[PDB]
Amino acid sequence: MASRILLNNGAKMPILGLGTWKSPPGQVTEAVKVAIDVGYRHIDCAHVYQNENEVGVAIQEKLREQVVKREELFIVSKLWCTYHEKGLVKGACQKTLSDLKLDYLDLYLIHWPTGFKPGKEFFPLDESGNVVPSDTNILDTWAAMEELVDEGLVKAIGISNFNHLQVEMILNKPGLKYKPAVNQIECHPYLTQEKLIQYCQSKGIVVTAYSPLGSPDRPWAKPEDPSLLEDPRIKAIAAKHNKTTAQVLIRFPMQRNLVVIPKSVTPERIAENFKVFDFELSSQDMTTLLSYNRNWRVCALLSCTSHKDYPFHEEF
Ligand SMILES: NC(=O)c1ccc[n+]([C@@H]2O[C@H](COP(=O)([O-])OP(=O)(O)OC[C@H]3O[C@@H](n4cnc5c(N)ncnc54)[C@H](OP(=O)(O)O)[C@@H]3O)[C@@H](O)[C@H]2O)c1
Repeated sequence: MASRILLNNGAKMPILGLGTWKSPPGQVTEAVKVAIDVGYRHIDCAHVYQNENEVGVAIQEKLREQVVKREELFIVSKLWCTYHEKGLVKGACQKTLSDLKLDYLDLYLIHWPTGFKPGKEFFPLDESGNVVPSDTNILDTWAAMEELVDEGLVKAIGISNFNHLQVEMILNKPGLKYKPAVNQIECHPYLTQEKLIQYCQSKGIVVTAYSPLGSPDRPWAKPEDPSLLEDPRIKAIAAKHNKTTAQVLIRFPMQRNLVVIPKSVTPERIAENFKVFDFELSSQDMTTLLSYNRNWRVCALLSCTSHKDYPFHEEF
């Protein structure tokens, strides 16, 4: 298992990164410091997470300490839905750069294909409770992303939560200048994503798997829902390999040529989650894990199903 995957912009991306959604602002600085100390070189961020300043404090301190050099880090962030207008994209990127206290991002993603009305609210609502869309299309937002590469603000651009028709729409864009480097999508044994992964990989787009542990801290979790970390079938594979269930869940996407971004703010788990370069799942283990697919999503953007660009009505 090599530590980095080559992107279609010519740069290498670490296959294991630290997620930061829901990492409390008073804990995430130490989490990122610990992560860098124990080997992580890739941090997955987003403006909508509201903690980029605190992530940035950690990055800056570890650079100052010379634990790592900037060239060795791979920092990812994402353009929120209220910034899809072409004229808002640069400033959104620059706010993230300023908060993360970086001069460039390694990768900047369109967070979702759905654009929303700009303004202070991340989910602007009409009086009837619906999320108000923007009229800016997926292709115009991509052209604005391309400009960021040409201005030196970002080394790579990509997409997130795009279905294959939406990926295809970008690939088929008239005058396309840069292909997406990455599509970051939810992926785990209950949402195995075979069709969309194969499509993206066939086009040279690297896939990053989010919520690889099934996001047991997601805000909308119910009692009722399936639980990867507690699934006896997965626990048995882990026991066979003398690893934790989380370590199996992280190794699984790695062996599919995916990047994976487990989140933790717990120092012991941050270290555990990195210790996934010391064992191999068999092909039979891999097929067995794939067999658990349920089409179950942590992140279904349920408030936005009427949006024209909602991604999850299409089969993939
Ligand atoms: N592009 C998108 O739209 C999108 C959407 C969702 C997620 N993401 C990205 O993907 C990252 C990961 O997904 P996620 O945050 O939804 O969930 P996740 O990584 O699947 O699960 C995180 C949860 O698992 C716990 N955990 C971590 N390591 C563990 C271990 N070894 N043993 C037991 N429990 C463990 C964490 O607890 P503690 O933190 O308390 O240790 C936290 O409650 C996000 O943080 C974000 O960076 C992106």
